[PDB]
Amino acid sequence: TSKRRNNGRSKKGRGHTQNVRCSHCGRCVPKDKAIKRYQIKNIVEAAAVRDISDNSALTKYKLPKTYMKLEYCVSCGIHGRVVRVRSRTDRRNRL
Amino acid sequence: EVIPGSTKDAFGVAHIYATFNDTFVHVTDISGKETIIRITGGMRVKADRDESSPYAAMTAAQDVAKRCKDLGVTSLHIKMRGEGGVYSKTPGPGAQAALRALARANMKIGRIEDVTPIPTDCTKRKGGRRGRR
Amino acid sequence: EPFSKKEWYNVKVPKNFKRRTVGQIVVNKTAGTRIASEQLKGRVVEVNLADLMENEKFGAYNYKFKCEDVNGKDCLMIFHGLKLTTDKLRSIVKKWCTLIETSVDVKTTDGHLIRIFCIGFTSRKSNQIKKTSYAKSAQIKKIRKIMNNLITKEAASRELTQFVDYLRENKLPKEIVAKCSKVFSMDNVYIRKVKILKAGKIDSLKLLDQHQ
RNA sequence: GACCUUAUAGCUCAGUGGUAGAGCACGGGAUUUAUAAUCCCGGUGUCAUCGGUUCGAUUCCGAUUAAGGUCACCA
RNA sequence: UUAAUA
RNA sequence: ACGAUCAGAUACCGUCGUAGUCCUAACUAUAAACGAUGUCAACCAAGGAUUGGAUGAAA
RNA sequence: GGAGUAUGGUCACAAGGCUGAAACUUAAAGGAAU
Repeated sequence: TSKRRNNGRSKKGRGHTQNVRCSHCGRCVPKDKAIKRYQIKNIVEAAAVRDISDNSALTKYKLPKTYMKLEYCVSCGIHGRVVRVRSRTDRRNRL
Repeated sequence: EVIPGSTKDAFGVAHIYATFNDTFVHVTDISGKETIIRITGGMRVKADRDESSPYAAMTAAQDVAKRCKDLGVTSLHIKMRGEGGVYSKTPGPGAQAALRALARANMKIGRIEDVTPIPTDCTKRKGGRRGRR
Repeated sequence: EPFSKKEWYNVKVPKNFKRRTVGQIVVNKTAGTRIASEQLKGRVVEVNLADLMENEKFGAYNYKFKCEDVNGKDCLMIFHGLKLTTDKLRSIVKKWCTLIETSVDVKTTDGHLIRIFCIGFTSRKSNQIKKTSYAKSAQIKKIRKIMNNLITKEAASRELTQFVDYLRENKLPKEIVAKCSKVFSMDNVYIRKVKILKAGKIDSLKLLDQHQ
């Protein structure tokens, strides 16, 4: 029956939550049920950082980063290896 | 002698718009209303599946670089961008290749910025409730 | 040849900034009923603040200028707006804190009508142990009313040109933090965008005062 | 009854004065545990039945059959 | 990319 | 309604697109309307944390 | 299983909603775990 005590959600004291769109499928998933991951990366890959820094017109300009929050449905979180299927006794670990 | 309309060391801004289905290299002036040279990844390929290849990005980027030096533009501002309207905001693979190609063409780079348009709030996304399958 | 008809004009920003020339803008040469000085009348130039001041402690601000006349191959610019850099705006949004946003419509002393946007964030404390730092709905409204009133006093009393140069000094963000700290712990206060809703009347002599 | 048109592989069709092409179907071989699908190869047409022009007719011209389409009205 | 049945 | 895929595809993929999606007034009264756990009341093992108060200390 | 089906009653502009069987058929259907 109940594979999870919380039913796979994060909703406890309410009846409805708004929807969000899967970043890969475009599916509609509720805000709590969606798999939310955060990403902070530089706009230049590790190979090209040296090339840009060589020929630059600015004194010591610091390369900016990009920040975006990605939300995945369950199907596209498992398939994209964002999350894995865990053991029956290891499902309970929340760290 | 000098190419008509060209000047000395000046500044331009490159609008690198690279999706997963194509890539754009587009340089304008500081105002942005005048374009110098616009080359896309689809003009340097034959089949339709290679317009997003990183190889097509540098080939288009080098052609942009060569023209700009001949026209007096020597340094560029980078405005990196992807199709981030309501869809994935991650720029395509050719975005980094084009920027690295411009650097390796001995072009001074000024400020680098990400100008993917993030909606303050969005219209309905294509696909439906259950999305792509 | 496409560029055979093109001309390059020098761009001049007002005297408020350390750097007076920011670049060159392109326009086609004149034609029958097409004068370049007439065509370079609505061009908006966007330049970083780390270039007009020649210091990189101003790097997270983009400034925009419009052209008001062509004075012999020179485009005399006037201030058109300011906006936080996209990387900076998304780099100051922490997760477990309350975000406070506001906007004010202020009429300057010299007649310009502008819109100013302010952002803020409830902060942690030195000895704070609990992870979250949220504010009640009463404290948010108290903070917003303070930063709404405080930003209006500093902006309405001064003209547009001198108010913009005031924004370069951190007095306003520092004063907001030092006056909202008696209600809640605030750390990051920035003016993310300034618009110009209604362009006030200007004169050539006033513009000449603005340009040397 | 009078006008018009058609008849080609086992089935639907193309093309047609010097050698009839397409599929679908059929036979054999390969893949499969086996079938289906898939790949390879092959065999298929009295060009509806008689006369004449025909260099030479399956094509052009008449005839005999079948098959269809239209008309068959005023009283 | 496609993968039906006993 | 097109275009692909397929043996076929009236589907999954792509393009266009009517009702609908939005607001006002009136109907309809159904959901995996779920905590699949009726409402009220008493007793009830160890904790750590959190939301809103009251009350001491620590500014 | 038949079946929330038929009929009867009632509500609705309609789709439908509420109430709601029987004949007949069948040794299992089902729940949690190894």
